[PDB]
Amino acid sequence: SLKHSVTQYLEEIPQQVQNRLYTSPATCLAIYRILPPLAKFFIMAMVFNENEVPLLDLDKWVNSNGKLQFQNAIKSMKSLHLLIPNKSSGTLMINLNPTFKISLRNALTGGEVQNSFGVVVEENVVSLDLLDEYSANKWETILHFMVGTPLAKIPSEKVLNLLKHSKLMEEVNSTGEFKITNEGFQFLLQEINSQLWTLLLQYLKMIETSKMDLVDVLHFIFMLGALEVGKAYKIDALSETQRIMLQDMRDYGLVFQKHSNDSIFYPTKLALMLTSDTIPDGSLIVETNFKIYSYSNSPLQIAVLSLFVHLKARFVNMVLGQITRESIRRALTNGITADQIIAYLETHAHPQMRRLAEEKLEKKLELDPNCKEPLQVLPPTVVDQIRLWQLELDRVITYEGSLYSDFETSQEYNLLSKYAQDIGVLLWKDDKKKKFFISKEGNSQVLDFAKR
Amino acid sequence: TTLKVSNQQMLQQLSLVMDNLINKLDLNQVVPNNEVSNKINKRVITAIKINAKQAKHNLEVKSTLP
Amino acid sequence: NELFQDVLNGDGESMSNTCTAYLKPVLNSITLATHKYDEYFNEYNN
Amino acid sequence: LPVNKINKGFTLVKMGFPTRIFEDTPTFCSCHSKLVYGGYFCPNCHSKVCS
Amino acid sequence: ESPSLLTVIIEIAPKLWTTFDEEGNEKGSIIKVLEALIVFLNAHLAFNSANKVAVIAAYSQGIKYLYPESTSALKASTRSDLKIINSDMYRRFRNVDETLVEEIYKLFELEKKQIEQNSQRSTLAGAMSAGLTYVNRISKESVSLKSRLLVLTCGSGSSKDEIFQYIPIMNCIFSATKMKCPIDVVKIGGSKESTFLQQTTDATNGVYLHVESTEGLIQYLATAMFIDPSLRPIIVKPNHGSVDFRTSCYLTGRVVAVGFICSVCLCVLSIIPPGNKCPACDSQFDEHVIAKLKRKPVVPR
Ligand SMILES: [Zn+2]
Ligand SMILES: [Zn+2]
Ligand SMILES: [Zn+2]
Repeated sequence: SLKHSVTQYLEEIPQQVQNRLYTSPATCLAIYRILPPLAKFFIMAMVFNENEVPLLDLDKWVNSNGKLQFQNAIKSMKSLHLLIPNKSSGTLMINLNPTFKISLRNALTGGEVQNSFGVVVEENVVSLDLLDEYSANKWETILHFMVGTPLAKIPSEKVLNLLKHSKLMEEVNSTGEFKITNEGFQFLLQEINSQLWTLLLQYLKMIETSKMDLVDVLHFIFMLGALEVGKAYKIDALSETQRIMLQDMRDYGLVFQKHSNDSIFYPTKLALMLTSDTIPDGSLIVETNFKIYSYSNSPLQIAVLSLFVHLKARFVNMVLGQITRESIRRALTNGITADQIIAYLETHAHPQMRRLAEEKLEKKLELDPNCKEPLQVLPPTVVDQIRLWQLELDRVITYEGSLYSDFETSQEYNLLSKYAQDIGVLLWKDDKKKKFFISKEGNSQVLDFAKR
Repeated sequence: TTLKVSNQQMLQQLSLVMDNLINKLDLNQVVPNNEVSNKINKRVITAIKINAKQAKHNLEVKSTLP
Repeated sequence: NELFQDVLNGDGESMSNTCTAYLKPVLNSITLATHKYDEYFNEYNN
Repeated sequence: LPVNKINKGFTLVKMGFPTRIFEDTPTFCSCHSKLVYGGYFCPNCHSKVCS
Repeated sequence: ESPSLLTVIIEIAPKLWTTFDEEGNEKGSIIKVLEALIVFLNAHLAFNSANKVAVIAAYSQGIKYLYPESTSALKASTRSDLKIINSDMYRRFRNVDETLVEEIYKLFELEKKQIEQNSQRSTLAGAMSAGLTYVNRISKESVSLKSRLLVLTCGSGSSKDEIFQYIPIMNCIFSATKMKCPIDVVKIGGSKESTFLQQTTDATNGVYLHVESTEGLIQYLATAMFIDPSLRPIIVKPNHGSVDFRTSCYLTGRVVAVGFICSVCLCVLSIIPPGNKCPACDSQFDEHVIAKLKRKPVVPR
């Protein structure tokens, strides 16, 4: 989700790169909040004493109710390299990471920070009038390029090849359009904090050149998480990697500058949104006649409903659509599974649907208490129709590969079939018909097995 | 059932607090000197060992008696 | 007391301590009651 | 409920304040005759209670 | 996992801390405990981004909030940027610590203005009630949020146990039990046994901590007081010396054995009151039941 992805990226980082990361207080403070609460409690227990603590003491701290959670915390301790285990006098004692402990203590008590949290220049503008709608406009134009609607403005080529290298946004040049994948609709489905984290981690996996450094991008991302909106910050404490980072995050919408090559930058609400989270707009009404009555005024929700609903009208408050067959066919040719569509409908349903689902489930439990049913917030007829339209695309499935037959002896056929089954490339074998099929990726192995 | 302090010592102590507060409130002095921290940790571990031995275990419970 | 011997020749002190500890609080209760009776008896005698 | 002025049952009640015992060996309670790990020693007769 | 509120009910009294300075070898112990409190609050704010912090200082004339500031001072800020903590730290820590030290400055100046009056009335109980009201406001304003209380009291071997704090603090306990808000107690002083606060932290599922030296207090606070309410059931508590949950008699003041109360005002009497009248509710008692109680039990000859 959100913590699991950044944690996994942190274990993907090597140990020496982690030790180089842990120098500044900002990244240690940000990493400390990713830990489980018992892990955070143990970190704060061990930060203020300069002697190693045995593992038996930390085992004694945890009650018998959540022992496995303690192990999970220890697993996180064994994953981010926050502890050094030491075998001394037959005992397995735990020492805190010295760079991490020094950095976190400098973050808490104050002292040397080497300007890792920025400095205010006391020239600022109000966030709502400029920065809020700047970050909003950047996010809506990039996510409207995400949904594929026509636009009079397109972002820079850097976020374009960000999407080209990504698993989402498959590309064709002979046609002139950019295709959304299943991962694209998954990206639209989740909340904007997880959206920022997926985009930033993929931008992390892109970069390998000497133009910018991995410790610099990590420190700057966690520092942008650590800053506060509404107050500006100045530039020379950042590296050249971090000036071009200011350029790239201004292109993405994380940070505001009035003009290029300026020394004063304004963090946006997305930077504060990066660390943690904090009738609805986009709530829609769906009936048995496949009608869509959506309370949406922003172009984003209308455009993302246009992916799988044939929209018919638009008001300032209403958007009128219909769940037709061809719209769902377009969605499935866009790779969008029906489960994600059903998820998008149920998380954006009207509260009237939710309440009526509770009276319907109350009537069900007073009707048939012997079985329990899920809270069907949507009627099952439209869900069944959506799943049938899902099934009717993949009624017929073609596997590409090669078929081998024409064996005079059954022993050779059985040997070839079991050789294909051992390497996991066979899809069918039949001794009565004396034919077996193998996949495209396994054609060469069977070929040079038969040749040799 | 099973110390008197005058106002002038009171006021001079408060003034000492004032001049110790105004000049430099250095937080890093809270860090112990690797010995009193060890003693405090030892006392806390002994107390929590006592409390965990008492609260390890608390329909009747099962017993080894037939 | 007979229970305090009934386990004593039964399992051989790997088990008598458990029974003794199980029956301790009622034993101190009746001991305190008998002691209070005896000391009021000696008080009214004197 | 508020009591009336005519009621004159203003009576002393003799009670004790028990002490919460902490033992690692379960013992027979005096109220239910079952194994309980904890208990409250009565200040008058040194018997233990559950609740 | 779940964000929390930490409210510190710090009891700052110049007489109590002066007696602690006289008893201890060191001087200016309020600076050390304030430093430990500031680092502990920064640690709690580092524990989670959505965590919140409040401080109530209880002085000899009453109570005063320290964070968040008095809202008129927030609206006026006029410019009062005193350089007490350096400006290069993390900003969310910096705002809280600067507000706290500015309120310490204002409170010490206000009490230095009112040093001529010596008060025999301690305001710890009212400060705890104010902290519990703050816990209510934060709990019902934002929808849920776990909460905790911290009490940094000082006895210094001079202030003994006080009867008038029995009724309020007890009520606070039940309100804490209503909101599942633990009340955590740190006592700095020579009085090893403080009955009422121990009963409070035992009945509210908190932790008691009696220390004798103000130095190294951040080790204590980050070791044992750092039990966030999200992991209270999975952490065994280091509170040693379990409290007996007894009470004190009315006419003698001693700790009570098997004893007598009236059925009118529930005051505890270790002995039968003279005149057959309850000392608190002034109710007349009949001769029959007190003659039954004063009667000796029987024994045969
Ligand atoms: Zn009894
Ligand atoms: Zn019972
Ligand atoms: Zn009375």
